[PDB]
Order: sequence, then C-alpha cells, then structure tokens
Amino acid sequence: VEVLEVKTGVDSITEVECFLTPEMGDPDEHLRGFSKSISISDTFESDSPNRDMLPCYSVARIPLPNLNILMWEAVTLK
Amino acid sequence: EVQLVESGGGVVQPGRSLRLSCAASGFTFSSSAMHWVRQAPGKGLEWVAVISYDGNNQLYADSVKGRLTISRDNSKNALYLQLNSLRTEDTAVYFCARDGGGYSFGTYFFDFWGQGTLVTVSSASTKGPSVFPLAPTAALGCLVKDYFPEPVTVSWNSGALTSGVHTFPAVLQSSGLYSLSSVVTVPSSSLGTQTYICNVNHKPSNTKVDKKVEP
Repeated sequence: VEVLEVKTGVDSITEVECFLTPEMGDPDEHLRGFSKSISISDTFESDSPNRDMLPCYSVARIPLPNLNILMWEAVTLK
Repeated sequence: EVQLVESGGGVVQPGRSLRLSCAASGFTFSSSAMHWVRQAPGKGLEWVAVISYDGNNQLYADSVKGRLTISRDNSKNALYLQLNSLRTEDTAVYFCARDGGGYSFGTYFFDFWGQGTLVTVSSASTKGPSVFPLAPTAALGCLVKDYFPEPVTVSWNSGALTSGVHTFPAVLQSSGLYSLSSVVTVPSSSLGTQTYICNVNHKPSNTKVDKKVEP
C-alpha cells in the first residue's frame, strides 16, 4: 500500500486526548490501582497466580472522524 | 444483624465427595471475601480457604489444596465448599466465616461465624450398639459399645431417674465404631428394693434397647 501526499487545510488536522487507567488487579472495591498481595509458590510446578495478583496491559481503541484512499496518520505524542 | 446459616454436613466414605453451603443475610455479601475454617473433634481451629468478593480468586491451606474447592453465587448470597478425595483426617466441624477486611493484604481474620456443620469421614456402616451392664452411695451404669454413627441418647428408668446421672461423651475406637458410658450414683441401701434400667436410643440404626443393672 503506497503512501502519497498529506492533505493540507484546517480540516486536515485532528487531536486525540485521553487517560488510560492502570489494570493492576483490583483485589477489592477499595483498592483500584493496587494488586492482591504477592503469594510465592513453593515450586515452579505449583506456580498458579490468581487474576487479582497479575497486572495487565492497558489498551484503548479511539474512533477518529470518518474518511470515506485517505487515512489518519499519527504524527506527535505527548 | 449479620447472619450466616450453614447446611449439608453428614457422613461420607473416604474418596467420595460432599458439598457444604452457607447462606448470608444482613450485609452486602458481594462486598466481603469469605472463608471456611474447620475444627476436628476436641482439637483447635484450622483455616481452610478464602474467596474474593468477586468469586474469581481462591486461596487454600497446604493441608487441603487440590481436594477442596471454595466457590460462591453472589445472586443467591451463597458461599459453598466442595470436599473431594476425602480423608478420615478431614473429619471436623466446618465453619463459614466473613473475612474481616484484610483479604487484599493476605491478613485474614474472621468477624462473623456460623454454627458449623459436622463432616464425618468413615468407611464403617451404620450399626446399633451392644449394651453391657456396669453392675455394683454406690454407682451403677451401662456401656453402649460398637455403634455408628453418632449420636445415642441414654435415659434411666424411662426418664424417672435423672439426679446423679452422667452420660459421658462418646469415644472413637481403632475399629471406627463409637463406645459410650452412662453412670448414676445411688444410695447403697436401695440396691435390692429398686430396679435400674438404662434406655439406650440409636435412631440411625432404628434401635431402642432397655438393659437391667443389678448386683
């Protein structure tokens, strides 16, 4: 898929702002942002972490204005 | 009033399964982590398992892991314990307990309990007792021996002799059958004039036996 010119104008620019909250375990309804206390398995074989002790990746999929050949290109991040 | 009501204890053969239940009222069940704690007869308390407010996270004592499964249904305000591959030593009063707040930190204490439900793990089959006389203040009695399961009741003279009676709590034998003693202290005078019969009742074997005690 070959890449051609950047549309110019004042209708050619868009900005996306948001927060991604962390997903650490939330082991109870007062501990958003914390995990369950670490428990260590006595062996490798018996290693069995519960979900509320396992931090996970945060992800957000943000809809942008519709374009129909034209795609939104991400340029700068803060 | 916070209340927890247990259900489902009984006798079970070793290797077989059993499922205890606990019904909660008077708090937001879905906001508390929940535990089971057990206590073998005449022994101390041992923590068994904990489950998260959500139902999604369980932890277990080393002593029970792989053979017990704690679970919950928040819609029914119900806590459950599933006993599998059971052992004679798993015999005990099992209590459901609300976690005191410190689930998240690994700091378990128990601010509300239930009655406890007895789980008795025995291979021995239901059996009525043999009653033998303990013949002679002097002292008379009956030996209620080789019965299963608990309990028996013991009266004297069909409820008429009450004073001075001591029915001892049972004992488990090598055999896996219980043996019990009931005695009464009596004036030595009366040992000729007066008859002593112990009424021994074992509803599990569908038994009533009357036995006369005399010198």
